[PDB]
Amino acid sequence: MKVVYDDVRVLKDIIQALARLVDEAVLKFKQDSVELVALDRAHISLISVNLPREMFKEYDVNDEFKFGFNTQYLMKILKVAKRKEAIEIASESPDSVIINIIGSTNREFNVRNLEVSEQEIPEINLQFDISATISSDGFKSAISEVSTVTDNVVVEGHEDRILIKAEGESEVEVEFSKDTGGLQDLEFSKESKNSYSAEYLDDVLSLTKLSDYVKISFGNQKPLQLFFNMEGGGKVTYLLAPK
Amino acid sequence: FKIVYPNAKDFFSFINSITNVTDSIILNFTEDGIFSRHLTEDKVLMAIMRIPKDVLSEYSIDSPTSVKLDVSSVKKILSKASSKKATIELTETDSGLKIIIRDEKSGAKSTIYIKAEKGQVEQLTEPKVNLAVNFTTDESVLNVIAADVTLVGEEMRISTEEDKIKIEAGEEGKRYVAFLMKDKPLKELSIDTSASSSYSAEMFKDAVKGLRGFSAPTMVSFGENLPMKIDVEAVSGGHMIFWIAPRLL
Amino acid sequence: MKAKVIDAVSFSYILRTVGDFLSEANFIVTKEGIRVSGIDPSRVVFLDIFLPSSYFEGFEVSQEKEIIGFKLEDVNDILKRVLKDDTLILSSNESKLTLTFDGEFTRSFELPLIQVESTQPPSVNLEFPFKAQLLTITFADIIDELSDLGEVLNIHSKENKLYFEVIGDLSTAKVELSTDNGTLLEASGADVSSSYGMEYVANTTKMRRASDSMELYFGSQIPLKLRFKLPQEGYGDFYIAPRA
Repeated sequence: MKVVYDDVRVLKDIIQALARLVDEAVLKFKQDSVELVALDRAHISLISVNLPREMFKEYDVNDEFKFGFNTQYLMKILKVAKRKEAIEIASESPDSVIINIIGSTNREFNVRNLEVSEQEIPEINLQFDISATISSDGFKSAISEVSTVTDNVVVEGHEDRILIKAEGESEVEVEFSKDTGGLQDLEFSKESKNSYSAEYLDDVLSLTKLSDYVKISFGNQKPLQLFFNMEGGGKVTYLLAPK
Repeated sequence: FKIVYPNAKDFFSFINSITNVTDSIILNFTEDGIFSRHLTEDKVLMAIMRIPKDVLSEYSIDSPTSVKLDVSSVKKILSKASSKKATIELTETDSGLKIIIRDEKSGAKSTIYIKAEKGQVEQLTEPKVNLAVNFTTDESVLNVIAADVTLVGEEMRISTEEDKIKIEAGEEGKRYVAFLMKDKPLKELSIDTSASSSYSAEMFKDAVKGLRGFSAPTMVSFGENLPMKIDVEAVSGGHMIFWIAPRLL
Repeated sequence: MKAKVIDAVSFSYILRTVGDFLSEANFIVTKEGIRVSGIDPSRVVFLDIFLPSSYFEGFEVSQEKEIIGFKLEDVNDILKRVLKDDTLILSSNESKLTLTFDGEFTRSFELPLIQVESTQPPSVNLEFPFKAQLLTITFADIIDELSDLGEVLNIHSKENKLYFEVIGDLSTAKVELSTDNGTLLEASGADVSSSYGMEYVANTTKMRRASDSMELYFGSQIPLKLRFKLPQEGYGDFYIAPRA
């Protein structure tokens, strides 16, 4: 099998977060999309990656290949391309994976593929009491702001406004509204006021560079779901359990 | 009361300067506008900010008042607010203060809350002193000087020569000499009487460090064993003014 | 002496690359230019920088041979004070090395000389069975990219191609540099293989901003010479010893 991804930075953004969630993850190279579903070391979060063949320059994948890797290591070898260089991920034998970062210089990494414990992922919620689409820049600022005063990011949602706030000693409150043009698309079935681990969100912040907009969806006693709908068809999902 | 200031980043810059080593800031609202004042532990560097009423988009007051507020946390959250063309608002509250930043691009209306101490208005004590030397330069120039004065020594001696300003630090082995004149790099110089004064380099560093955020020209002014006045007009209007006490012996 | 660098920033980087190996050195200021030579504490790296007369715009000597002792921290501390545009007019007596920045405005830094051990410069040449001329940036790029993968830079040549390898426990990092790659301007030599302490080669990257072209000299169980072609017949040499 051989794939060539033209934009390594997308993959870099993904793995950067991934490495902060878990020690080892698996990149399922299926025939029509690349998958990576990974529970964190503590099972309080899930990262779901889906990169359809539509995004790759080359996509020679006939049978499902299970590319298992040290999340920390892959992230170190991805950081060799600071510019818009292309990553190439190929393998013949199922025990060795060859990674090329093609550019002015061609970096070739030959990694002894890792047979990694594929983890039974619990049943993830489809329906969220507020499914709200706000800017990824806005979301980033909102987390980064609130995180500097608490490790409890209270996320609040209504029929027009989305509140990402801190409720410690110092009270912050970031507001994405219908009229302000910050909250673009809004799907509403019930008001919800839940709080999520700020340090876990901090892990995933690098994901907010995958799409202009993030479909943040959550609910009372329901997990927070960050949906990064990229162009080409790339779906990155972060599922975070409450504190 | 109600305060709306056109550019949050500029207003944050104001807060940053006066709360340098401290986190307690006393904001005063007068008939003239907003002003806040902060001296150091050793009373050598005084940080003042004036924001005249006409510069503000909105300015309301029930009665001239002062608010003592712990900005330690507000500092952090105000920075990660990417204040491009964002507008900051400050309102009176039951609890104390209320700070709302309205972001233009993102639509984010981030609102802050802090315990304020609603005390009596402070007096704006502008030191009555004729500083013979009033030069106006870029803040970057000041920062370059500050950063490389603090590299060589503990004290900075600004003196005057023939239409030149001589900043010199370093006491024995490690000396540093700078020459600032009109058009290299001074935007305007004014030497009335030949004057020379010594200042705390650390305190100059700190004063000039606060000038970051205001791209507008900076007036520096001093005289023979007299304080140094470093004032910047804010990008969107307003005043960031530092006073550095001199060293006599 | 009295010497003026027009590119204060590039010079700023030569002396910062030296500071990575040497704590203290001597500007050996002669008629034909300023030579800085020294060996690192681990005795693995020999560096030899030569900045000729022509490298400095306006180069004057006060005596036949001036030896200017200086702590590389202290001199780089003041060199960190360079601004994008200014020029370094570094002059000296026998008391103080006075470095003057001049661009936006005039800034002189007085730095007292020190008695520094006289390391004898490489008046000996070594013969390397492989040489590769390679753009300073393209080297600086991989080495930076490789320096985070392992302590041991395993460099070998095969048929005028130059292979950089970072052979680790988990995996291996291989980089093919060729003349037909567009990465090597020229390369000829025997098929040799030797490894070098990455840390040391890593440090040598800073030269990126001081030199434009480069030469790479190595061989089986002999030092890795890194020749950083500085402007006006200049050179920044960095001999780094191999691994037993």
